[PDB]
Amino acid sequence: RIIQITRGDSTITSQDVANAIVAYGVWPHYLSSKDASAIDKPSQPDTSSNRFYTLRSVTWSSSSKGWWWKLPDALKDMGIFGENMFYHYLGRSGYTIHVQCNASKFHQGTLIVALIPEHQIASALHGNVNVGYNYTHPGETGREVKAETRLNPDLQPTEEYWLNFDGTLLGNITIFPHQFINLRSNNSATIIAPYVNAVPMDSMRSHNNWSLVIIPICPLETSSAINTIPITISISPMCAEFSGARAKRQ
Amino acid sequence: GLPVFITPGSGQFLTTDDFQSPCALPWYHPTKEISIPGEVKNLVEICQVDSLVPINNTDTYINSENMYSVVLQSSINAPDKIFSIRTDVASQPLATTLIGEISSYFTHWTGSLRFSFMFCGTANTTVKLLLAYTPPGIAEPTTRKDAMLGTHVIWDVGLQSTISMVVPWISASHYRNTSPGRSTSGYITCWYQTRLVIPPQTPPTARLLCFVSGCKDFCLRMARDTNLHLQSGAIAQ
Amino acid sequence: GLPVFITPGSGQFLTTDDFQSPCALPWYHPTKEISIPGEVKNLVEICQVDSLVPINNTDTYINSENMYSVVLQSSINAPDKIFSIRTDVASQPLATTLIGEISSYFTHWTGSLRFSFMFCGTANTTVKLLLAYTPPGIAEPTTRKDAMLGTHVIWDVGLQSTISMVVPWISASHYRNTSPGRSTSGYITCWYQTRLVIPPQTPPTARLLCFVSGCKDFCLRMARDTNLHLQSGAIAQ
Amino acid sequence: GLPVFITPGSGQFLTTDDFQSPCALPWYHPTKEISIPGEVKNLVEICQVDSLVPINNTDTYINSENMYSVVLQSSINAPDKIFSIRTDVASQPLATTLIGEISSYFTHWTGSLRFSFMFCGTANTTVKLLLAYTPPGIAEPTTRKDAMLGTHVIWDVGLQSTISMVVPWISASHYRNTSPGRSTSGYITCWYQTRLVIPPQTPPTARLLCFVSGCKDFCLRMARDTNLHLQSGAIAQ
Amino acid sequence: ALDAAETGHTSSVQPEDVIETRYVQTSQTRDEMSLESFLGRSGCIHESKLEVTLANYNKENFTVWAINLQEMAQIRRKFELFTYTRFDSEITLVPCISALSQDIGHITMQYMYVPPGAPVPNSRDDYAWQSGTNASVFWQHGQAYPRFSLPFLSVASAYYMFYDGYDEQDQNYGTANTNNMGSLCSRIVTEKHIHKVHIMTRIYHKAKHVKAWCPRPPRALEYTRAHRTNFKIEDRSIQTAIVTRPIITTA
Repeated sequence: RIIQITRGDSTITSQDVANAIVAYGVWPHYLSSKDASAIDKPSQPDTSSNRFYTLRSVTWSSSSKGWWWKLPDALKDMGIFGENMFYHYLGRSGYTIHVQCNASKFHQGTLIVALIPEHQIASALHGNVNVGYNYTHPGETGREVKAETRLNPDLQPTEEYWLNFDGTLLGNITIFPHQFINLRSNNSATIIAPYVNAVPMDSMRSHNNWSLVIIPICPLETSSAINTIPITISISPMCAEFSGARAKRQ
Repeated sequence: GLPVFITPGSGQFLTTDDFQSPCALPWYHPTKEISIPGEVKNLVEICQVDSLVPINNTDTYINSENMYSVVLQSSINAPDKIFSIRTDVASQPLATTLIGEISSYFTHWTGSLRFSFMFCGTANTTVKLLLAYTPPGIAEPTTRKDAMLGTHVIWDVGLQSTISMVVPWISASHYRNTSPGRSTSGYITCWYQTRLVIPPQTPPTARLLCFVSGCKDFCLRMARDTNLHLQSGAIAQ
Repeated sequence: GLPVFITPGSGQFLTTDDFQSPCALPWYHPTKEISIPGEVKNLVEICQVDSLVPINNTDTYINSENMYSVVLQSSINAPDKIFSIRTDVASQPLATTLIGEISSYFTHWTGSLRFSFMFCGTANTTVKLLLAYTPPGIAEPTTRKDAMLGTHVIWDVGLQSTISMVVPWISASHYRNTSPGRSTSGYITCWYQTRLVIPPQTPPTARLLCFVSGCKDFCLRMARDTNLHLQSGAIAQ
Repeated sequence: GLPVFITPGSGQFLTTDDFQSPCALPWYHPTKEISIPGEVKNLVEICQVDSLVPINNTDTYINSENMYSVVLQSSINAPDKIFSIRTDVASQPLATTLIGEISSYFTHWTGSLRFSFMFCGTANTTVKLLLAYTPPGIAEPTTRKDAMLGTHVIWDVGLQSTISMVVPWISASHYRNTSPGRSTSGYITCWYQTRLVIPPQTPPTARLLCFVSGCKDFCLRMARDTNLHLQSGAIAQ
Repeated sequence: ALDAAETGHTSSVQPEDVIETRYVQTSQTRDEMSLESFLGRSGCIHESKLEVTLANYNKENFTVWAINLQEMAQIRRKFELFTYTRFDSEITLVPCISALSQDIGHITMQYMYVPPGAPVPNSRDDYAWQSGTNASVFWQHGQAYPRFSLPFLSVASAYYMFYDGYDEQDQNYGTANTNNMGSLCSRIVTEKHIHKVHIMTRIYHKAKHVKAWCPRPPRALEYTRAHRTNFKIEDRSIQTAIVTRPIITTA
């Protein structure tokens, strides 16, 4: 159960992992002349951006409740990817994602990781409300789930993780392409996806065409004084493309 | 005009009819189907997906992940029962699984079900466990040996993560009704085949997660507007 | 007669239906089609016609030719903005162009637009000018260099009269809605790439006229009774 | 649409109609026909079954088996009548036979009837008996010799259990009406051809049971909702 | 029989592995389970209730409804099962007249599909009832149920069942961005008359020639807010379809 990974300039491994299911079996690819909408020959940064980038350390505990991100927004700051995104009205990209989560032989607990589509998050508050841009687009900073006092609550998404933050049951979440970090089974987990939309390419900053969720399905523990472990995620964009070049987006 | 004469069943609308109809919007043309990933043709591919049972459906766990999970006690020298469930696809809790909901959208079901189980405890830890099924017409078992007379599997918790096993289709009729009223399909039942053994100063605890899906054998009939969900009043906007 | 039975959608009139119908006037015969010039098959040939924008849509020009025209100031050493417009086909003023009206008669549009520009000033006079387009999601530019980052053309005002150029189709969706509500397609924007230079004692002034048409790329869907025009009450006779 | 025009007999429902009709439940599929034993295609196979007449339809026997049976008196030196019946298929008691009921569900009948008779008395006992039929237009016979002028059989009560014989079809018309009002089909009549002889100290008694069925000749027309049975009020549940 | 569910792949697939089976002609068709079945049964969509106002008959007696599949739960849950779906639509109208008066007389009723940027009728006498190209259709007392086939509409390949962002200046998060189909409309066509009446149209649709895109988990709880996935209702709690039991060792 060993893998190595190589994209654009950068490489990844686990020597205790079971291979990704490729999302729907479709290995990532560029747009087709048969399906395209945009007229130009689009921007292929290739190796300089279909390469890995990784998020700030989250860390977790038995008390922890969940984390997620929305893409491409979660990668808006990833140099070439980030600006090439911000300077175009449109683009498209798939992703290779690996989540890094080693423990000792002496830990238990499990996370589910789900790649998830439009994942249209429900409000925290009841009634005539909807989610505000700052929170739907948390950037690489992401959304960890917490017990208390998130301001502007009327525009906040719900914290209700076991309702998938949208009023659907968890545990059926395995309907999406998914994996488990299980500390016995593996030390890491991986998933890869092509581009997807109802449209052949999309307004990157305006719509998170993919999203990624990680949930503490089983509580972290060990008897060791190292009561907590970080998690980090690395992503490479795939076949990344951009079209309608103009100024940098604000 | 041609001499014609009109049969009953004319002039009704049936929400489940089948016919040609004239266009509201002639000369229009739809957008092309780009090759979006995630094709689908039937509900059975959804049935093939393993989904978690909220096995542990009680107050102390319901509003949380923990109703998908059970906790095991390495402290116990006993053969005894860990848990049990029905097997009727639209019974609680199974109905809440996606196969459950799809079955709840239906009136008839057939074919054997896949069940799967991960030893979510500490990697250093060992056990072997009994997962068993009860052919009905009989009470849910009260000794491990009772379940050993049923069809069952003993889990060699090797390096590999998961045991997976099947309730065989043993309905008298080729189908069964998806929801029982005053009726039964049989039981899942779970037991300590050995005691669970952690090595010293490991957490005095373990977790188990449980999965189900339709086997290649599985099928449904009589699609019906599902039991599982209710609308009260108007849906606001 | 043949046993027949009647589907819903019978007995209505739909103003957009499609069918055969019986004749009011059987045995009649129409006049022959003489070869009148000025054939037509589709609206797109009208789209291909360059028509003037009433670019200069203000009080001081509206009731006159002058809203089709802009005035340039050879006195100014500056890089700065001469004018700007939206690009959404049924936005003001563009809607008032014949492509505008045809788009206003429609709900969906696609494909790139042709734009054209004549240096209407004194033949002895020279300049080069920046015509530029802004891909949206962003404010309309406020420096010439901003527009230089957009897709643009610099006009060599040679002997030839006109510069002509295209807003590329850069809609996310293959179509866009013809009229935006709370939505945008991007901007046209125009700037002094050089200063305008007349030779001495020429009029201290110049004129520019601006044209648009559908490119070979252009198309529409969802013909709808146009925004552009209103009837109040009865049309008298 | 095609010019069509509508004949009378349109827009009715006839409980005995014949047509195609649209599906309430499209895309459904029925369960397969397993090879269940006891196939059937027509009512005539039921007609071919011998069923007992409740021959002995009186108060003293009706609420019992005994109305299917007659008792014979070995004490009597006489030629005389043992019993007689009509032959009209829906007359009492014959109507109560299953061929009777099937005929009672019908208005026309044709073809000859099979009749059969077992000497149910003590195995040691002997007799020969006259079973006879009366072609109608005439009274039911009052001497044995009268019946001997009718078509008849004399029963050699050999080792074999049963005599079986036929009322020939002698209707003027190819059919007859299934129930007579003021009408007749003829009589069955039965007589001591010899005296019955038991050997000494045998029971001073014997029994006879009587059967009927449709011959290969038999058929019916004008299926009608049967005379034989009544519903009063609502059928409770 | 052993696997790693953590792979994401479905578990040890085969039933013959752990039962010493007899051969059986397992021969039950999945065709009712097809999408052209499950989506392809009609259901109600919306409720066009109106009162015939007298005092300005000419003004008030029309309605308009924003087209969505998001406010009748059963149909909603068919489509709230995917990222995207595409279909042609049987549309069926069940017009009903309810009398507040001793009779109804003859009555005739208009409907119009109002695609966005058609001029919306403001009045039961609005020139917008003229419809040179808008799909407008008529019903009257004693007429059979109207129906039409509406082809797949979207500017995109498929309808968004969900969306993860905004119209470009950042409000209306989700389907309220993407799903601008415009509106259906209805209006009494008979002129002013003495009968106080309510007209109610139940409107139905079946998706056929269907296609669907990446399944997603079913709705667990009551709906709330059409376009929005909101579910935490006011002065209420999250009583899902899951039901509790006293102990997990008791079935």
